[PDB]
Amino acid sequence: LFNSEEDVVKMSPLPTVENQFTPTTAWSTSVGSGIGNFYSNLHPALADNVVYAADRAGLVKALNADDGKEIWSVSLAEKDGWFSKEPALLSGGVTVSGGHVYIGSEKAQVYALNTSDGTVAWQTKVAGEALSRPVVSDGLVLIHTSNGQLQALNEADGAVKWTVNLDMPSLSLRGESAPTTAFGAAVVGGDNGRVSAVLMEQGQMIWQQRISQATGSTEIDRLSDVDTTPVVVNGVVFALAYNGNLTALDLRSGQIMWKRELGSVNDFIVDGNRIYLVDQNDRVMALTIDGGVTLWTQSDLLHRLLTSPVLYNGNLVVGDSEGYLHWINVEDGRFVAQQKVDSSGFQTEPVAADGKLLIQAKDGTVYSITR
Amino acid sequence: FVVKDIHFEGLQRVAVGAALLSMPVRTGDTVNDEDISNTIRALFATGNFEDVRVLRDGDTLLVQVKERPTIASITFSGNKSVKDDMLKQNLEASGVRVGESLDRTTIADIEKGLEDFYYSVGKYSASVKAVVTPLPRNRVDLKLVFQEGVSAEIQQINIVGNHAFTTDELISHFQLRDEVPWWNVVGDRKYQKQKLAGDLETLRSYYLDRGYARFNIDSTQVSLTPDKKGIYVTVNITEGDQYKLSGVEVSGNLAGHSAEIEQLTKIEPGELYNGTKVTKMEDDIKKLLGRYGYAYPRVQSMPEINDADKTVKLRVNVDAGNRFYVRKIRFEGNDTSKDAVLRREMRQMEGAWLGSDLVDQGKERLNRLGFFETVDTDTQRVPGSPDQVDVVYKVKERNTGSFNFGIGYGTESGVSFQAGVQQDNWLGTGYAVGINGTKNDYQTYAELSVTNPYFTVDGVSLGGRLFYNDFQADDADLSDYTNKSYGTDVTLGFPINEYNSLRAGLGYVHNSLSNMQPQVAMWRYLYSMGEHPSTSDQDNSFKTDDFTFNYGWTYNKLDRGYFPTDGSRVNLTGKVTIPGSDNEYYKVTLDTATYVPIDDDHKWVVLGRTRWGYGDGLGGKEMPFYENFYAGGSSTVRGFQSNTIGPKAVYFPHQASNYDPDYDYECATQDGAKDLCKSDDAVGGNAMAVASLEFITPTPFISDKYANSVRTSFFWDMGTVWDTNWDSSQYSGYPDYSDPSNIRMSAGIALQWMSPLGPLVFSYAQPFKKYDGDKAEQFQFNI
Amino acid sequence: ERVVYRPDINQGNYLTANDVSKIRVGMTQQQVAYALGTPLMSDPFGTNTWFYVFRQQPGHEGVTQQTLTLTFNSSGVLTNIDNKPAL
Amino acid sequence: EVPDNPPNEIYATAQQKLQDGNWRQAITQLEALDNRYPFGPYSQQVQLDLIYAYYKNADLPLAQAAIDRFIRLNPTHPNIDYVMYMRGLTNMALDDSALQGFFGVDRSDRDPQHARAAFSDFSKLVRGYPNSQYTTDATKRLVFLKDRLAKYEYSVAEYYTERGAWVAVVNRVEGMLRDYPDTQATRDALPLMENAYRQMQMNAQAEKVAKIIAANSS
Amino acid sequence: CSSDSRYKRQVSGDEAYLEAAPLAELHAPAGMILPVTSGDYAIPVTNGSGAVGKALDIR
Repeated sequence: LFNSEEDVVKMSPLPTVENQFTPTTAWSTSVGSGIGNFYSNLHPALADNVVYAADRAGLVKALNADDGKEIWSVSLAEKDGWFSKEPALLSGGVTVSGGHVYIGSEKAQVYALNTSDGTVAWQTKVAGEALSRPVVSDGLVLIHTSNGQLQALNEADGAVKWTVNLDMPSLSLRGESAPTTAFGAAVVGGDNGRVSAVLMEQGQMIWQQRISQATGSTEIDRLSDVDTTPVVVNGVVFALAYNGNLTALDLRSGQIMWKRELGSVNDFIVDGNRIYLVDQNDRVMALTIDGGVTLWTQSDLLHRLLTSPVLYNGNLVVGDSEGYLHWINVEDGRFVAQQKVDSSGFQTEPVAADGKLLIQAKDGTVYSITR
Repeated sequence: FVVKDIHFEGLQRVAVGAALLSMPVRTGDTVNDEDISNTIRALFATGNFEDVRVLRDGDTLLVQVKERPTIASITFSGNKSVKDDMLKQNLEASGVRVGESLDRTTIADIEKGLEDFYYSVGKYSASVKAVVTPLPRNRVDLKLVFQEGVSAEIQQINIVGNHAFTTDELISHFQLRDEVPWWNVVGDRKYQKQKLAGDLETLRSYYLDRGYARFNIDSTQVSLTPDKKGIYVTVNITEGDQYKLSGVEVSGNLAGHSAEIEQLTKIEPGELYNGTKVTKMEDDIKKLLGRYGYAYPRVQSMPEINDADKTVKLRVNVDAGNRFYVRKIRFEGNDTSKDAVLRREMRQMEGAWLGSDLVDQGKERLNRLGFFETVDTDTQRVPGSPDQVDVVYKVKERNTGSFNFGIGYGTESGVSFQAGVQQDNWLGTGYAVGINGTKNDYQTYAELSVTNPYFTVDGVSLGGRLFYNDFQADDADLSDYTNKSYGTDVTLGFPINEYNSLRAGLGYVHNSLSNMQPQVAMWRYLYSMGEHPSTSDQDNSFKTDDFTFNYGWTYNKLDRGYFPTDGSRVNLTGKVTIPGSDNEYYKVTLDTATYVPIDDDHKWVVLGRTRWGYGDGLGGKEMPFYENFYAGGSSTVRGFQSNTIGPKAVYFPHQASNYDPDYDYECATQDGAKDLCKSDDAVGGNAMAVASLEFITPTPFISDKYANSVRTSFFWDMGTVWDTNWDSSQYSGYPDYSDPSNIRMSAGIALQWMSPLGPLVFSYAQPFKKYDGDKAEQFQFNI
Repeated sequence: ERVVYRPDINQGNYLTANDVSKIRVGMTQQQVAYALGTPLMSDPFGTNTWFYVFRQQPGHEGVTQQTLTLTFNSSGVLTNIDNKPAL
Repeated sequence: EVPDNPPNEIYATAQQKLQDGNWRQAITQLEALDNRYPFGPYSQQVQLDLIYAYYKNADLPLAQAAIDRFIRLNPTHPNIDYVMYMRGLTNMALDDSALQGFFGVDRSDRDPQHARAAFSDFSKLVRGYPNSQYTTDATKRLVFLKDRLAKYEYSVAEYYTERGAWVAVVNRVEGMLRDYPDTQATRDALPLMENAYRQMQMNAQAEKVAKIIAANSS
Repeated sequence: CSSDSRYKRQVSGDEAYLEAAPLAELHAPAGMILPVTSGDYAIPVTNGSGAVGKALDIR
């Protein structure tokens, strides 16, 4: 009756409820209303066992990494603005370097919250929201914004060093194109489907390489915004194009060592010589680092809306946006454990930190997992 | 090799020689193996040959062909509210149709072309698979699966770089108000990128008036929320600063109207810059030069935006045309009525300079015409002179035919029915025909009504109305109030102005009665008739041949013939008696129609419908009780039965009606209800004061195929009918209505429905304040 | 009759006093037509007699009219500026 | 109604239901003829029959659409004189066809929109085929149709005689004389222009029209 | 169903249009020459051999 008025799409949720190393929680201390409905790059971080965690509703915590008790707590709910109120609303992840919790916001601010209390020891604006977590190095806070601007904010006191537009997406798309520092150069992807290494110390282009397609005249992913953010383990830049299309290319020239222009790759990590990667089927697959040679793949994960495959307690850990943490065999794609600790779907990656597995979903904010 | 015969294996649109001609090696031309491959591609260049296998029998060519042509059908599956012909049109954008070359390569071109269309639908979770289904001898059905999952939705517009206002007040001044703070309440939201395109200038025109000539929207970043649903947008703007209009320095060809053009651009220097006012003031000059004949006036304002004091300086560059642009005019869409009917509905004449609104008032007169569906023109400049424009008034005429019905359940009972039909100037004759009538046992009613509204050149509305009510109110015989009423009504209208038109007519009211109702207000007027008919009996007859003189006048400044939205109308109509009448009286009335738009989109316009009436004798008589006024039912106070609001007569203590139905049709009669019963139905007041307060209301959930003349229309209905001729000792222990303090009240909505049988109105109204002898019909059925 | 309230009818195609002074007997059709355009009536019958003839109905008694004929010759050169008011 | 048979069986049932007069069914053969099987040897005659059967189903602009189809299919054809007739023969019935005539309501003061277009085609007949079987009746159309096109714009020329727009009388009356100075309506619009100048104190120009009445009304 | 469809071969029911209306001509007097037929109004007069009425076969 009332059921007959709606319309649906499809996913295949939780194959293999597994507890072979039976997961539990390390603690659960939920921050608030976290990662939200925006395109969000806010994710939990775990530092000093003083769990500097934040939501998008202002509230930034320092929980304690045994029970999640507040070592400090603040709120970035600023009391004024052109929405008449300004919460945290973080377009960047939690970057804790020094006495600064650097977080980039959709209030266009990249704060740096003092890790003893959480008070903003500096904040400096970026061009609108960020496509990027704050990347803090060389005296800079590397933000690649939604406007494509590789920005450099002074990580000690707050001062814009160089705001350099490199790769704005084709239709102002979203997705992570975070500026990674490699070989002294800020290496940026771009949801134009490209990737580029750029001399970070002024924003000077080392090279720009179009890899493959983005949205606009070749209509691709809005089911999962593909991180073109390159994981540059060594001078082969390993990255994705915005259509998921994986690439391995030179860091000083962008010359392609190999590339999967077949990539439906959502998340991707270089696990040794086996690039472990979440595809659009939400399967984990171990391609090589010198090819797309599948060292192993996964069928136990299938249409899951996964996070990135991380490692914790000897298993390949990946949560999903159905809120089910999973512990994959680090080899051929079998679960060892699976955990629903979520009150939500885990939009953010399992932060395998401090000997725990820290998480924060959109409303399933900070739990932490041991097995 | 040289071919002696080309083997043609199936072509089906390209002919045998036409294939052979597309072969660069024809029969008799020498075969080369490069010509064979040239035969492949150039028969692939037929655009109809799916596969071409050019072989040869040594030299004798064997061209084995597969065929693209006629796609005999195209099937759609999953073709939801986004219509399959639009799904065919992106397939037609893929070059595909029925009866066509089917290259089987454009399958995904249909699909991804529709999936990109599905992106621009408002969805993104929407796919499509095209399926080839072969039909006889080359032909194909194109089946089409459409996998449409879900649609995208605009969630929140994050307008960054906003340094003058807040984003939310802009969103309030785009569309919004609050939602239950113990205050006002608002609605819902969805995605379309053109609403994004519209509000950004609603953003800018919110800046353009408050100052802000260097307001600029810097950039825009739609959030690709990874769901294909969440449309947040990060918009970069910059207010620049507030700006002032600090002076008008209008220049150019001001056509000798320079003070006037300056008067339209009389501004306050230093007043916060209103660019929206500035372009208006340009249009002020354009209609000024337009009404001065210059049909094509250049007016070019230029704010020299002086950022040094945060002001602007209005240069204006004006350049008018010439005066006598209306050389001649044309008339089209007058295939059903003549030109001179539509030609006389104008205020712009040829041989004149342009009065810019004389075209429009005549088009408003054509909007006030009512024999139309559209009012348009083609004001085309005939090239060759700056005094040369043809105004080709092309309009669409009337949709005719209208019906009304009542039922007496005939042929399952006594043959009893109520008829009535309206022809709405059938075929544009200039003859509006509406004819009704009914034959029951109670009545056999006849009526005629038609007019040529323009039968002579001065707007002679040649209207002769007829009537023959063979009305008896038969219970079994002529016992309860026979009235055989018969005669005519010839009436004429004449325009005293372009919006003012008079009326006058005459009535012949020949009535034939018997055994009238044994009651006061019946006999009381008949006591004023000089009769003293029997109180206690229905044995009393009446023959009146009333010779009456009718009159009236109308005002008409109110928009449309069948869906108006603004203006006012007054409609006087009354009557009086003359010598030769069998009764001396008057009866005066008036109708009004004034439209006040609260919404300036005119989806919400005040529509006040109220009715007045008064009538008495001309000395020594009364106005009849059958001409006394009533209300209730379909009236301006609905939610009632018919004739509820009004004075309530009293049956005298009555016997047989010359035949009394035994304990039926009670009139204080011999069988039941005796000894001074009160007539509970509204027998009529000789004065009237009733009202209905209606509103235009749009239908935001209805397919607007027909809503151009569909008006949902709420009301609060109230009023009285009362007799200034009412007794109060005859009605001592009975309803007295000598005063208009009988203010009834109802409220509800009218549902006007445009059928091909005209507008069909329906009502529900709950009367929450009533007076004596009112009856309530909430389920109100009208036509 | 004795009517007091009526619709009222104008009819332009006039020439202003500026328009008469722009032109002269001896001026061509075109030098007239550069400042005045064409009239909305000429003489097809006979020569180029350019009629800028104003009319207007201001009420029951009296009538408003400026009948002005610009008679150009076969060469289109102006030969008459015939200013003629109502009646 | 539309068959998917072989076309000559469809053409057999076509020329049946034309001579049967089943134009609900005859067209659906002839449409299944040329649309499904656009290689009919009779597809000129089908499209000849289509202009016919559309007009024989009173599908006047579809006869005109099949005309433009036959203009596109056979611009080399001996029955474009047919087309040039059936063009205007549509545009006769395209222009004024109401049931209002039996009761005495005019339709020539109504617009000659396609009666202009019928005059075009019945001239395009007697231009493009001035010899044909269709060219005589089209000549019988035109001299009659000029008089039908007389009475519309005569009622326009009388309208500015009603309006008092006396310049617009002459612009319509000579506008009639620029259109048809051979109809009786033009002889009788000629006093209105003769009136028009006379009301505009151009009595001399009016009495010029009186000598124009002395010649053109003769 | 009372909705039907049938019509056979003829020119239209205005057989008055087989008769080509007597046009009362207008010869301009000298010095008062008026323009002539323009626009659609052009009749290449050929009632030279051709069918009117039912005899005009349409097919």
